[PDB]
Amino acid sequence: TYQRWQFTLPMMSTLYRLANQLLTDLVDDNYFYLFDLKAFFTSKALNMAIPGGPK
Amino acid sequence: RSIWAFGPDATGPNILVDDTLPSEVDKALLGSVKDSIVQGFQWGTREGPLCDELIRNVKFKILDAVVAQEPLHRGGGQIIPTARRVVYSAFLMATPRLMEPYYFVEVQAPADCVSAVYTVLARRRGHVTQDAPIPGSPLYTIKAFIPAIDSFGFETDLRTHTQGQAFSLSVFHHWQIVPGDPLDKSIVIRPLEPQPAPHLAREFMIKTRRRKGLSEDVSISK
Repeated sequence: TYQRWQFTLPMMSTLYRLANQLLTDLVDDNYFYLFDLKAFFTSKALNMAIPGGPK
Repeated sequence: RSIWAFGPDATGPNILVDDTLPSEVDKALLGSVKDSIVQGFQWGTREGPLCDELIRNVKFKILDAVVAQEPLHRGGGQIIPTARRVVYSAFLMATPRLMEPYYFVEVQAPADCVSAVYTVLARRRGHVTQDAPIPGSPLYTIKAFIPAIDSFGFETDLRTHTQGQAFSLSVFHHWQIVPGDPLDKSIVIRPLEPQPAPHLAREFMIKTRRRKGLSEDVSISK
């Protein structure tokens, strides 16, 4: 039924290296400060647009 | 040994000193009005003549205190307002200045964003005291001084210009003099423009007076 997977660390490392081209390579969520879901919710509620964000 | 009071509170940053000579004024009679001059000075420093703000770092010296012998003339609601008025007038002769609260900011940021921290600070009258590596960590600590008024949104500016990689905590440190001279009518201020430093004090004084509901300007006199 293919509904659950258990992997070993040497396989996860290889899969992680192969997909690096699609990966942000960030280690934190500080990059999304004032640019995350809560900020956009607040801007929509306050009828304002963060520069570079949704309007 | 001539100290009478210690500012608006028991530990206020102002001092009251009597320089009345024993020959010129009888000290025993001066003791009758000491307890009232102290209260008048405390209240006057509590209010302040410029913009109803505290007075700081000012030494008041009494030079001559002519006292009426009749106790029915002195004491109570007659000598206290006189003391407050003389405190105000004496303060106003020596060039009054305003004082900003200065914030102490510590910023932790990677090595590359240190220059960005400098750039953010430079726009808000900030003055960087020191940057230094954190031993055993790849980050740096920048310690700087920023005026409290030129600090609103500083944290947000720093965290946005650096993409969240720099974080700052600010705490009150000391009081420093505003660059301008509050008592100078020559300066013309527009309603909605930032002012140059040469006359920041004049704006800070008149706008605070308007906010408090007082008159538009002081009446420098005796």
